[PDB]
Amino acid sequence: GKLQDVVNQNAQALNTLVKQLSSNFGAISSVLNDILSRLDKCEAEVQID
Amino acid sequence: SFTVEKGIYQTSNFRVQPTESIVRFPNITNLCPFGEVFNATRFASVYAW
Amino acid sequence: GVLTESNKKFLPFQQFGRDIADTTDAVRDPQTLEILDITPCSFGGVSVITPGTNTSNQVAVLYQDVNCTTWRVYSTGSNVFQTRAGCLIGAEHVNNSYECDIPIGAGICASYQTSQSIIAYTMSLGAENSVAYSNNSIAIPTNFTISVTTEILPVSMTKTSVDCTMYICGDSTEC
Amino acid sequence: AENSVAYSNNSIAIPTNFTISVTTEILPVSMTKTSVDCTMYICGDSTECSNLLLQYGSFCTQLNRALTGIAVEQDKNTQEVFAQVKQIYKTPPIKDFGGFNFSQILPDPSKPSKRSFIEDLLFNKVTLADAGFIKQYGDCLGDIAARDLICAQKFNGLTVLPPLLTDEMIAQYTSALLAGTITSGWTFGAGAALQIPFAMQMAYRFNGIGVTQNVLYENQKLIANQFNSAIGKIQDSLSSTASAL
Amino acid sequence: GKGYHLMSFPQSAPHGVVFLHVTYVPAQEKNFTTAPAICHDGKAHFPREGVFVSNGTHWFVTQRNFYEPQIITTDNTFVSGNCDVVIGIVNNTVYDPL
Ligand SMILES: *[C@@H]1O[C@H](CO)[C@@H](O[C@@H]2O[C@H](CO)[C@@H](O)[C@H](O)[C@H]2NC(C)=O)[C@H](O)[C@H]1NC(C)=O
Ligand SMILES: *[C@@H]1O[C@H](CO)[C@@H](O[C@@H]2O[C@H](CO)[C@@H](O)[C@H](O)[C@H]2NC(C)=O)[C@H](O)[C@H]1NC(C)=O
Ligand SMILES: *[C@@H]1O[C@H](CO)[C@@H](O[C@@H]2O[C@H](CO)[C@@H](O)[C@H](O)[C@H]2NC(C)=O)[C@H](O)[C@H]1NC(C)=O
Ligand SMILES: *[C@@H]1O[C@H](CO)[C@@H](O[C@@H]2O[C@H](CO)[C@@H](O)[C@H](O)[C@H]2NC(C)=O)[C@H](O)[C@H]1NC(C)=O
Ligand SMILES: *[C@@H]1O[C@H](CO)[C@@H](O)[C@H](O)[C@H]1NC(C)=O
Ligand SMILES: *[C@@H]1O[C@H](CO)[C@@H](O)[C@H](O)[C@H]1NC(C)=O
Ligand SMILES: *[C@@H]1O[C@H](CO)[C@@H](O)[C@H](O)[C@H]1NC(C)=O
Ligand SMILES: *[C@@H]1O[C@H](CO)[C@@H](O)[C@H](O)[C@H]1NC(C)=O
Ligand SMILES: *[C@@H]1O[C@H](CO)[C@@H](O)[C@H](O)[C@H]1NC(C)=O
Ligand SMILES: *[C@@H]1O[C@H](CO)[C@@H](O)[C@H](O)[C@H]1NC(C)=O
Ligand SMILES: *[C@@H]1O[C@H](CO)[C@@H](O)[C@H](O)[C@H]1NC(C)=O
Ligand SMILES: *[C@@H]1O[C@H](CO)[C@@H](O)[C@H](O)[C@H]1NC(C)=O
Repeated sequence: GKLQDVVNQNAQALNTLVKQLSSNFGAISSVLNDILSRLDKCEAEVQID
Repeated sequence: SFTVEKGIYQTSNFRVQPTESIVRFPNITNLCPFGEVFNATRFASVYAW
Repeated sequence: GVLTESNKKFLPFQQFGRDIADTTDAVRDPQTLEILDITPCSFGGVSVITPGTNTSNQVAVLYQDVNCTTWRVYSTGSNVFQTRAGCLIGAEHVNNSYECDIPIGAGICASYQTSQSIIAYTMSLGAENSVAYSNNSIAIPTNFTISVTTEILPVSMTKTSVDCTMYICGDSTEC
Repeated sequence: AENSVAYSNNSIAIPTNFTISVTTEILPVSMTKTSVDCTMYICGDSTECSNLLLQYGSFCTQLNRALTGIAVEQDKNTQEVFAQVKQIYKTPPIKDFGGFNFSQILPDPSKPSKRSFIEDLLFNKVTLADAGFIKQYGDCLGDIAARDLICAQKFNGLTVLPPLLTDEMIAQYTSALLAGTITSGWTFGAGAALQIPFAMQMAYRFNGIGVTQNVLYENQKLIANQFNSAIGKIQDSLSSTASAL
Repeated sequence: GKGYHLMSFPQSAPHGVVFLHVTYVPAQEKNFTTAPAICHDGKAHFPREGVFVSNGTHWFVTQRNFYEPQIITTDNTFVSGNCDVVIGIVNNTVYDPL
């Protein structure tokens, strides 16, 4: 189990990194395409920031 | 996950829900001078406001 | 929150008091000129002791920092035992001492044993045996055994690389 | 201090006496196990804030996973340091170790805890922030006048979990280690404990450091007196200063 | 590994290593009565390596970690001083080759 812990920890860290892409972080949406499709270049920059 | 392995897990601290709501405002009943402020026969100049 | 009587003396020009976190502590009641202390009503940690959900659906709740000797507990039920780590509800205390299975804390462990149920007990440090020490007695071995023990050590971990432009801005030129 | 040392190709300095020196070394083993509640810290009691925080559940799971790993690590640290032997040896009722006195570093039966004298001094010389792990809601509600820091921490979701092994139990482990060491030497570590007289054990130890075992026997009383004096010196030192720990 | 270490074998595991520590664990302890030294002709004898034991009547010198008793002999022990200062010394004869 001491080595399976290492393997599982690395895999879980990468999976958590993938999961964390669903946060808005204050933006109107968590998806670049939605922001770029409903907002013009003007405030899409603010949200993408 | 729908499956929990054997062990001890910390959960959210003990929550107590509010049983009732109260509102405490100062004991005053006079209406504000809306008539004297908005229904004024004579407004002042902008330079001497 | 909970409002209680306060011994604080507000100056005539003050209406609120505040923590070092700038959250409101005390308030001068606007109707009757008294100071009321405000406190949160959520307080105290909670832990859930469970065997595997495939093993059983029962759970024992450890309410830290509550004395069970009404209560700030979700449900009392039966088997309410005051451990040193807190108030354990849903586990049957036993006078035996086994090896630790689920460490509750403060020297208390829990296990799932037989009608199956969750039991809580003080762990056993080990077998208690003395040695016949004397000023003129020595124990010498007359035989031996060759024991092969296994020791596992991690040496490395997965080498990872990350592309910013493709994680943050996946296929977006403006991004 | 500058100290030139005389050197020659046909001169050697040989010791003609010795001192038995008892030194103290202090090592941290664990730190406080701590748990954090995002909801109760970030979003005190507002439901709107918790609803907004719902999308950072992955971040909070990461935080609490790291803290749980730290807590398990602390428990493992204490267990590996102190649970070297799973045989709880107890000292014999008669204390005849060839003039060596172990009263200060052995359990005191006339105390609620089985800590030794030195252990009592050590536990008195460190002021724990918590000094317990039961802080009831009534107590924190009844000391609003006093700005207690533990209550302020706990009203923001920051709790300190109790260690798995209590101080009495770690004291039991240490007492077992002392009993095994003085009654059997190093054998109790390398399998079953083998009894040996303490004078003969110390003779083995002296033979280990490259001096013949006789010199202990021709100086057993002097060596015992030196050991007792050094133990007393340690006892006095720990009871005077505060920077030792 | 526990016990006195004899020798270790390495093995590879994914992201790690496994050591098979072969060690020597003493097995069957037996009680004996012992003394730090023995007075022979007013002079004390101490083992050069070993320890004095006795099965009740006779006194032998045996190695530390294995019961291999040997007759007390001048080549098994060494002499240093008279036999009064030593605490716990006993009386016995020290054989000599002849
Ligand atoms: C020392 O221990 C070993 C085993 O731990 C003993 O060897 C065994 O002796 C019995 C006697 O018939 C045999 O049946 C076993 O097959 C032996 N086991 C092995 C692995 O060989 C040995 O006899 C003991 N020696 C002494 C002096 O006690
Ligand atoms: C080695 O040093 C010790 C002191 O640490 C000597 O022991 C002292 O000897 C004098 C002789 O008068 C006594 O007054 C002291 O009471 C002794 N002190 C202790 C703690 O025993 C010892 O004599 C020295 N050894 C030799 C061979 O000189
Ligand atoms: C070992 O050192 C102690 C110093 O405290 C000697 O004195 C005893 O100390 C204990 C403390 O645990 C007391 O309970 C006793 O009343 C003390 N007895 C005396 C005569 O002072 C102690 O005597 C020393 N050990 C031996 C065998 O002498
Ligand atoms: C070893 O042999 C000597 C022989 O002299 C013993 O010395 C005598 O012991 C008795 C009893 O203590 C005394 O009454 C005599 O005065 C001693 N005579 C001499 C010359 O010393 C010695 O006691 C024996 N050792 C042991 C442990 O019994
Ligand atoms: C009216 O105001 C006064 C002082 O502000 C207060 O004492 C009194 O309680 C108030 N009346 C009622 C019915 O609360
Ligand atoms: C303000 O003036 C108009 C016209 O006289 C009147 O109808 C109205 O009631 C007045 N409102 C207030 C608040 O005085
Ligand atoms: C749970 O127990 C069942 C047997 O009752 C077994 O089939 C299953 O593999 C177990 N699952 C886990 C995660 O242990
Ligand atoms: C509160 O908990 C402590 C923990 O031992 C206990 O000693 C005490 O008795 C409890 N309070 C009361 C009134 O029993
Ligand atoms: C456990 O031991 C205590 C003290 O002897 C006793 O009061 C209690 O009845 C025992 N309980 C059980 C289930 O044995
Ligand atoms: C040695 O003596 C003690 C006390 O008589 C006894 O308990 C122990 O079993 C003896 N050792 C062996 C190997 O029999
Ligand atoms: C002790 O060992 C010797 C030689 O092996 C033997 O002659 C003697 O009978 C033994 N005595 C006892 C009490 O075992
Ligand atoms: C060893 O202990 C016994 C009883 O405690 C005693 O009679 C004997 O004199 C002691 N032997 C030595 C060398 O002190």
